[PDB]
Amino acid sequence: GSHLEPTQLGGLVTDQLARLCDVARLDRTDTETYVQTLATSLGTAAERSLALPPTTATLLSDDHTPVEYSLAFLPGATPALRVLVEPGWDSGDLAENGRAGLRAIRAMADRWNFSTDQLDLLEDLFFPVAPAGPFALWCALELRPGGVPGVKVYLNPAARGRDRRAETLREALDRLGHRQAFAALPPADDYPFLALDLGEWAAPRVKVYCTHESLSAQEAGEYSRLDGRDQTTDFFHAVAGTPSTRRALTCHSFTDTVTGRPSGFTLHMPVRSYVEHDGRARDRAADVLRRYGMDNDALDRALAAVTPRPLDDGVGLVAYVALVHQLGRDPRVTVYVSSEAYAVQPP
Repeated sequence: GSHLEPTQLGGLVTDQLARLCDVARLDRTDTETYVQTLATSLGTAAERSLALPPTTATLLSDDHTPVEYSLAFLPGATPALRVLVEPGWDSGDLAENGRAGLRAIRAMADRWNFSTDQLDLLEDLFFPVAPAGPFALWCALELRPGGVPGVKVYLNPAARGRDRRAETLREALDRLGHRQAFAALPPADDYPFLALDLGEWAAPRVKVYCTHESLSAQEAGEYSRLDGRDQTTDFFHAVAGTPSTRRALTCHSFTDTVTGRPSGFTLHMPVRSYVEHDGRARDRAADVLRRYGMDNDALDRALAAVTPRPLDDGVGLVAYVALVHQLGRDPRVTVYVSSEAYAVQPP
């Protein structure tokens, strides 16, 4: 429950999260619970001096901060806050990184009374004796009102070597009962992440991410079919600033094991790689939030909550902008915000 100095990594990210919780309009009790949860999940990384180099050159963020924030915008509602964390970041190698990440997940499982049996079922696939990169375990915490967060664990299909990416992904989906989910995935250049929901479900819910090195708006609309192809194509042109093709990720969520069809689609566009500085990245994110009837004012307050620097002084604060489509749900736009605990990428 102790605060940390702003010269320490834990002190910087807990200050950012506490201010982001006010933008999300969480009360003081939930804010206090979640800032301590993020500090605890970092382990010894919380006390590390920011003058030192980052312990792990993690791909979680460009400056290798083991924390990334995101805000999900529903029309007419204040955004929902989430935080992505790498619990094993302050470790020597990937094997130690993975063990520490699994320990933090089990602490969350014991605290909020949910099972890790589905995670234990995939342990040989994603945590071998000598794992390959680029990561071992990330945890996404959905900071819901009430103090009980939604937990997602991110796993690396390349953990047993890049040649076994599809083999590992196909085997994990088979063990989780999603024997036909892989057939619904679009053509991809990589399977970078497998997200697994932890909590209160009698059946496993999974999200499969696909990397597209040269994705077009035409292909993005084609992959979006679950209903709104035009919204996906317009979102592509607005965020990409259209070069014809852009690097982007698609996410495919499966919540049942019956049909083999996905229930969710997400177009995940790295706007930071397209614009010159964060002034333009924020502008494109603001135009999307505004035209979709969302709370673009909260975006600016969230950006100021993370850092006081001028947006034109760098690029990468607005890391990603995502369009989330879910059956029986209104569309949602998610803006991913970098911590920039170590560096601001130059324009």
